[PDB]
Amino acid sequence: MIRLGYPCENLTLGATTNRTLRLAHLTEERVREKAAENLRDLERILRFNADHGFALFRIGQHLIPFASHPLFPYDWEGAYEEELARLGALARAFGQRLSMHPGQYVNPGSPDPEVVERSLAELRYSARLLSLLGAEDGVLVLHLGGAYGEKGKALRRFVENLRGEEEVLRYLALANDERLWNVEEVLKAAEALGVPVVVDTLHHALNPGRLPLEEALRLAFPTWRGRPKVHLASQDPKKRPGAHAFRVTREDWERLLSALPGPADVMVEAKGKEQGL
Ligand SMILES: [Mn+2]
Repeated sequence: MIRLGYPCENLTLGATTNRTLRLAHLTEERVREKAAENLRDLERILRFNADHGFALFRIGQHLIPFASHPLFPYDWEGAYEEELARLGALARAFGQRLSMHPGQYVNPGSPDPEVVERSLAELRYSARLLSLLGAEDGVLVLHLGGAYGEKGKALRRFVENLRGEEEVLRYLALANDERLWNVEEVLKAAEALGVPVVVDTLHHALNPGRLPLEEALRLAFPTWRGRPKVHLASQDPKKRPGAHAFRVTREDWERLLSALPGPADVMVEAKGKEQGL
């Protein structure tokens, strides 16, 4: 019924795919060694996953640090395509489903054309990565971002700025957030782009609209060609709304298992990573 994943890094291993460096500082030799370390860790994680009933993994945005920066000092595709092909072969052989989640500052709906172009650059880098790994069912998950002023107009820019981007749209899926965009609203944008919807259970609890969870899932699921993807997290009882708990509580698991209208791939977003169950 369920396949599990966790994002970016692994705690028992001390493996992470998300090492970066300060911009100061972005020179070929510095980035090469950070990428190398990241890529080595991607393998340790895939291999670990194969032996631990994990089928899903989110690669960190920083896999190749600053890979979409206008001053990235070399051809990272040329540099890493062979090793990325190799890591992708392992993933497939291991039945692993890879995904990526661009940062808070990735917003193609921004009024600022300079923030749009840099956002599309991060997205294009991310999608190319998935292609270099040969991840057919790879997903690229995106929140709809700030309603700068107000939404609707922000939504329209978002759709226009993404509709040309073929390679990104091959992987793109959209997620609901705790603030501006509920599932209903996201379904509308996704349908406009012809991409699927990732329901984020904690965000949905925080910002439900008028759909109950079971209702949000039952609408979101048909949007997937393959098997639908879900985000599961629990509210940290001491921290601000939306902040992720170290471990998904048993109640939150059951609320999700009850609401499922079919099989799903669940990405567990807990601070505890592979221990977050
Ligand atoms: Mn969240």
